[PDB]
Amino acid sequence: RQSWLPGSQIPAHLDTPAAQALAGNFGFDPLGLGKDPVALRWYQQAELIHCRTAMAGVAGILIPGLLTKAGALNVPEWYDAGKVAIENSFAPWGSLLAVQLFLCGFVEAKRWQDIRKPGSQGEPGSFLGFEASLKGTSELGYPGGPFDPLGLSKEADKWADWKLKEVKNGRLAMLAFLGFVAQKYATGAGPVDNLAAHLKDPWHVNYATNGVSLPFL
Amino acid sequence: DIAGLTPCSESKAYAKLEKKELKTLEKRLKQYEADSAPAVALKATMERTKARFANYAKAGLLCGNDGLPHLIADPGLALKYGHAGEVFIPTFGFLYVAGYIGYVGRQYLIAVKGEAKPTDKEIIIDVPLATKLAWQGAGWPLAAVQELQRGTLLEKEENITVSPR
Amino acid sequence: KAGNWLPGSDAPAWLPDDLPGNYGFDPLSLGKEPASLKRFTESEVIHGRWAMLGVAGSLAVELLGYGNWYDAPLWAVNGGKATWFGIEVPFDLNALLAFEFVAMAAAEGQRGDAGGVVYPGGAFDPLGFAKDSSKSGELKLKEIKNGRLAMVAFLGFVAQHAATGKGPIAALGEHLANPWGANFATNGISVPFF
Amino acid sequence: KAGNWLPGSDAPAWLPDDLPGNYGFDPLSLGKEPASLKRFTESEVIHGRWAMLGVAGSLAVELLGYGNWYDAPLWAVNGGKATWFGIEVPFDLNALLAFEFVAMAAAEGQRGDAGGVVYPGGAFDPLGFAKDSSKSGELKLKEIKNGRLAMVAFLGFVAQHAATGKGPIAALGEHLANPWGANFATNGISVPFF
Amino acid sequence: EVGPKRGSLVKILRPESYWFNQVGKVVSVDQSGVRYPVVVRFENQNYAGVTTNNYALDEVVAA
Amino acid sequence: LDPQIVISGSTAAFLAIGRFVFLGYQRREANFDSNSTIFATNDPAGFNIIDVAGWGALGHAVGFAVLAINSLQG
Amino acid sequence: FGIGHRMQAILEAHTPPSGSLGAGHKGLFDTVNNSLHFQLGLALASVGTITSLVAQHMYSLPPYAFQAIDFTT
Ligand code: CLA
Ligand code: CLA
Ligand code: CLA
Ligand code: CLA
Ligand SMILES: CC1=C[C@H](O)CC(C)(C)[C@H]1/C=C/C(C)=C/C=C/C(C)=C/C=C/C=C(C)/C=C/C=C(C)/C=C/C1=C(C)C[C@H](O)CC1(C)C
Ligand SMILES: CC1=C[C@H](O)CC(C)(C)[C@H]1/C=C/C(C)=C/C=C/C(C)=C/C=C/C=C(C)/C=C/C=C(C)/C=C/C1=C(C)C[C@H](O)CC1(C)C
Ligand SMILES: CC1=C[C@H](O)CC(C)(C)[C@H]1/C=C/C(C)=C/C=C/C(C)=C/C=C/C=C(C)/C=C/C=C(C)/C=C/C1=C(C)C[C@H](O)CC1(C)C
Ligand SMILES: CC1=C(/C=C/C(C)=C/C=C/C(C)=C\C=C\C=C(C)\C=C\C=C(C)\C=C\C2=C(C)C[C@H](O)CC2(C)C)C(C)(C)CCC1
Ligand SMILES: CC1=C(/C=C/C(C)=C/C=C/C(C)=C/C=C/C=C(C)/C=C/C=C(C)/C=C/C2=C(C)CCCC2(C)C)C(C)(C)CCC1
Ligand SMILES: CCCCCCCCCCCCO[C@@H]1O[C@H](CO)[C@@H](O[C@H]2O[C@H](CO)[C@@H](O)[C@H](O)[C@H]2O)[C@H](O)[C@H]1O
Repeated sequence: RQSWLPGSQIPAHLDTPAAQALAGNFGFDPLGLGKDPVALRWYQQAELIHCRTAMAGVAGILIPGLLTKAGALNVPEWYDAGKVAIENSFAPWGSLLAVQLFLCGFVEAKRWQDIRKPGSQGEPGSFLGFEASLKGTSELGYPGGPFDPLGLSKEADKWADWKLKEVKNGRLAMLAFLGFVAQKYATGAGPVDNLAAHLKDPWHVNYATNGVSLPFL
Repeated sequence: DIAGLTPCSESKAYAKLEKKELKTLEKRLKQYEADSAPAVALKATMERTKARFANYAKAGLLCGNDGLPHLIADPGLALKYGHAGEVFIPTFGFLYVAGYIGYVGRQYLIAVKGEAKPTDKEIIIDVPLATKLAWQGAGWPLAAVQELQRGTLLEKEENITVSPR
Repeated sequence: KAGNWLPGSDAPAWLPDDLPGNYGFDPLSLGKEPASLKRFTESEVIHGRWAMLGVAGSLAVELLGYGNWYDAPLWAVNGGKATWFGIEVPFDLNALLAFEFVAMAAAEGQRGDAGGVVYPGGAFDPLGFAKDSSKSGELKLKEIKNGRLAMVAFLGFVAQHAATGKGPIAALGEHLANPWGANFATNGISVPFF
Repeated sequence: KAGNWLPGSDAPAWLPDDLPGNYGFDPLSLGKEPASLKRFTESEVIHGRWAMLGVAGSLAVELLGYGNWYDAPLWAVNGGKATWFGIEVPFDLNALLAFEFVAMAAAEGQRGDAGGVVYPGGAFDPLGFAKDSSKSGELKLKEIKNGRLAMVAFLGFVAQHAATGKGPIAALGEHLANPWGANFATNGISVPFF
Repeated sequence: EVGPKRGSLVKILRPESYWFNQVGKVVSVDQSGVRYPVVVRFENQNYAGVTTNNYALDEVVAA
Repeated sequence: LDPQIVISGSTAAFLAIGRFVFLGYQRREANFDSNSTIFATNDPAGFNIIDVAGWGALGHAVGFAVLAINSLQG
Repeated sequence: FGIGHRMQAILEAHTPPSGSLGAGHKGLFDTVNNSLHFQLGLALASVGTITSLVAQHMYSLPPYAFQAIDFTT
């Protein structure tokens, strides 16, 4: 049993067979927010969505940023790409955000109804015949059909491993984006610039010398 | 700007009040030496006054005809003219700390209510349980919303005593 | 039922299956009481018919070229005469209120005295398109759906006019000329932070 | 079955063997339910027929010297008159949308009222090329295969136009002149790094 | 054998009682024809400092 | 604006809608509203003197309001 | 004269259908007409509010000539 703190008392709500089936269960819940099974299920869905969104965003920030350091690309910084993209664009940010909110609200409402009732999106005669593929699998937050075209989820032997690689990576991405914000408010440069500046001199270029993270020193 | 007020960085009464405060402090300082404790204390007070006036003007506060800062409590005006730091953010900050305290106290009462002598725990505070609940109360809004959604936050009407009407 | 307003959600038990346009849409449970639901049905049908006529007229005036729906009563406020299809009407605002008040009072009084009749038939259906109640169920669904669509359309007419100042046809042409640059998110009225 | 899309793979059990163009290609399991498979089958045949008509029209209009498929409706964007085979047409864009809408609505309504019929026959086959059901299965396979090829061709038309700017006939001549120097890898948008 | 079991918890239904809608432990039930045979003991005292009271058979419900 | 024509028309219109349109609704509401004098009349619909006075009062108020608004010249 | 209303009918016919107000105003006509303290309380509440209204409107919109100049008044 892997634990987030060797020797600490793992909470009872995270030791049940239902909670142990979740990917990345390390018994980490000091505030006890997952004591309620319904709340735990809802938070599991929230964590999965956060993991996938953070992975996509951090990838979209790191890969183009790393390619910009070399001569492969010329993508601006993540904190300035919005203005540059909206300058030579066909629509203002408000109209684009409205269209985005409508398109995202439709799929988010369908996902919400599936969370409230699993497999309820497969109601016949409701989505032009595509409702048959809108039914998720036996595990909430892991649907098939149009999603997962390669069919890598059909093999159970690697399934338990695959989920472990999705949550963990996602958690790392969730921290990465957080760092991307903090560094932006502490150095004023991009993440690749901060990485290069730290690699040039780690004993003097870190958060202990930025003058913000340690105001008492 | 809002309500016919002017920014404190441009108000003449604001600068006049700053000059008046510095003038009375300097007048009091003129009677002491140059390297004594009252002189250093008065100089520190003067520097604090200058820093306070510069910080209030830098914050973008609105001053009235009296030269004193005025707060904006309307969320629309505060969010539209950059005044959310006056009454909005402190509102949510107080709500978080107040709900924190209330949730921790409620959890302690519910925890000690199932013991042999709850009144004894009410007069003699169980420090380990109180400390554990105080640390676990950081997620009070999420826990409170979950308790409200499950129906365990309130008590049924049949279990609460009432007067004979 | 006509369908499901929320795919996968259970339909309310107070909504009968034979009711036309029954999509199970009642989140606030307004039609829970059987007496209230009975009045709501005729109220919705009457509203749909009035909105259908109103939207058709508002679109017809602008399509033919006699201004929009908002500028139509502008003749009675500052020295003008009513013109129907380009023909001068010899009636002032004082005579219009009396005629309309008496006519609408008589018609609506008879309708109210009938006792909440939704589908009268007979004289109101000279062509006899709903003589048999078997096929009338499908035709009533079309009427209620077009009525709801027309109600939404009239609300949109009022909102778009109050936000921009142009007629429905003029707003449609402007949107066709610039879709991304001319919508509710770009008028500076609907969303204040955009 | 018509074949195997992936050699060595087993055909899905939900795809009938007598279905025309059944290569066992369904990795997403979209046609798992029988009700969805019927609608998707009719939709695929209709899409193939429309794509065949569209690709034939685009190829003929660019081969006859009357512009490409993208510049066809440009006359109603800057002022002009549509010309078919070099003959002027006096119908403006407003009259075209109404007539096309009415005709298409009537034809599609009549087609959909039959309950999703894919092979009506009779009036649609005056020559009787599929009178016998023995040879019907072979010709249906040719129809679905030509339709799939036409759908792929139309997608290629749109993609190559959005990538280069020239028409399908002009792109074919350029590729025939310089195959290594003109392809999807040299347009500048398909491959970003190169 | 009439009345609630000894040691069980009951809810007081007397409106003028201090422990109305409150849970109390059953101490003893009189076997005669007295008006209030059930004896109920409560954890919280009333305004007079009393923790026990007598109730009728229909004034207490097993809750 | 002729005051006599406006007043006469408004009074006649209100009396007509009170005798041929809202008489049944008023009678149903007056009976369900549950010393007195029975004002029996020979009118076949039961439209008595009290109803005449009430509808005439409403018509006079409407007519004078219309005349007043028209007199304001706006 | 037959025409008019009966306050008991208006009170009894004013109950919400969902039962949010319970029986509504059924029996309220008798408890008001037969109780002088209810009528006195309603009258005093309305008169007190009107007296406050008089004070506010009289200082803000002086109705009598040369009243605003008389500060003591
Ligand atoms: C506690 C009571 C309270 C009171 C008395 C007010 C009073 C006011 N609010 Mg407000 N507001 C409140 C709570 C309150 N608010 C809360 C809890 C929120 C958070 C949801 C908001 C968020 C809010 C916004 C975003 C805005 C206001 C605005 C306003 C002002 C005019 C609008 C109005 O009267 O309608 C009541 C307010 C609402 C129903 C909120 C929606 C705003 C409505 C739709 C009006 C906005 C249209 C436009 C901006 C009006 C101004 C036109 C022009 C002068 C620019 C007004 C003085 C508007 C303003 O003047 O901006 C500076 C403004 O846009 N409020
Ligand atoms: C567990 C602590 C606790 C909690 C959760 C509440 C909660 C509540 N009180 Mg209450 N109250 C408390 C303690 C508490 N009170 C104490 C100790 C007193 C005696 C001074 C009162 C006296 C009181 C009155 C007179 C009223 C309320 C009212 C209310 C309600 C309105 C919100 C409010 O803050 O009013 C204001 C509450 C206060 C001003 C007192 C708060 C005292 C502190 C901040 C609480 C800390 C308790 C404890 C020391 C901390 C736990 C320690 C533990 C971990 C060991 C609300 C549900 C109102 C009501 O009736 O509801 C509509 C009301 O009229 N309270
Ligand atoms: C019959 C429905 C209908 C239709 C076809 C239109 C069409 C149009 N509206 Mg409009 N509108 C509607 C309802 C409708 N509206 C309603 C109910 C309201 C009140 C909230 C408004 C308020 C409104 C404003 C303030 C403005 C427009 C404007 C416009 C034009 C630009 C698009 C836009 O930004 O609108 C946005 C419309 C909405 C955000 C609400 C639409 C209501 C629903 C979603 C549509 C009805 C169902 C629809 C037919 C199918 C929906 C399925 C889909 C969600 C998948 C456009 C031609 C703008 C204009 O004048 O052009 C420059 C403009 O400023 N509308
Ligand atoms: C929209 C057109 C369309 C439709 C409705 C169908 C429908 C069908 N096909 Mg078919 N197919 C098509 C196009 C289409 N096909 C094309 C263009 C090709 C050539 C590449 C093929 C080649 C093909 C083969 C080899 C086979 C089928 C088979 C089938 C049947 C199996 C059920 C199924 O797989 O789910 C139904 C399919 C759909 C509902 C289509 C979903 C549409 C998705 C979203 C398209 C995604 C592509 C993407 C958007 C591309 C655009 C790029 C973007 C950036 C713009 C089914 C009835 C199998 C069969 O048994 O034949 C009878 C089979 O053997 N198809
Ligand atoms: C568990 C627990 C429990 C216990 O009991 C207690 C405690 C301790 C409290 C805990 C913990 C918690 C935590 C840590 C949390 C965190 C989270 C996060 C961070 C998220 C993020 C998350 C994040 C996310 C999603 C993100 C995303 C991102 C994105 C999209 C991006 C985008 C973009 C791009 C691309 C580019 C451009 O240019 C810009 C932009 C537009 C910007
Ligand atoms: C169902 C439900 C239930 C749940 O539970 C809750 C909720 C959600 C609340 C809900 C919903 C609701 C809604 C949506 C509503 C809406 C309505 C409408 C819109 C109406 C209109 C309605 C509308 C209408 C009638 C309209 C009509 C119109 C008209 C007549 C017009 C007229 C006219 C014309 C011709 C033109 C000229 O020039 C002028 C005039 C003279 C002016
Ligand atoms: C099967 C499946 C299932 C599994 O499971 C999964 C997956 C993979 C998803 C799948 C696949 C899918 C796909 C491939 C799809 C595609 C489709 C298409 C391409 C269509 C088109 C389609 C196409 C089409 C119709 C087209 C059409 C066309 C047209 C009409 C044209 C017209 C025209 C012309 C003449 C020319 C002129 O100048 C102009 C116009 C007037 C414009
Ligand atoms: C979870 C919690 C507690 C429970 C608290 C409970 C049960 C609260 C219940 C509240 C209920 C039933 C209704 C509340 C209604 C609130 C209303 C109507 C207030 C609306 C706010 C308005 C109108 C505007 C506020 C403002 C905004 C947002 C920003 C600025 O403040 C300025 C201003 C005034 C405009 C327990 C158990 C004591 C434990 C501990 C914390
Ligand atoms: C028998 C008969 C008949 C009938 C006749 C007649 C002719 C009747 C009538 C009647 C009438 C002819 C009535 C009238 C009336 C009136 C009234 C009843 C009134 C009043 C009043 C008022 C109330 C007013 C008030 C005021 C003032 C004083 C001032 C200003 C303001 C106001 C206006 C408010 C007929 C032929 C049909 C048929 C046969 C039989
Ligand atoms: C924007 C301007 C245009 C909008 C104008 C709005 C005017 C509205 C006037 C309402 C007039 C009330 O009119 C009156 O309504 C009642 C109550 O429904 C009807 O009453 C009818 O229905 C009710 C119940 O639904 C029955 O109890 C009654 O026996 C029957 O007559 C009357 O027959 C009608 O005379």
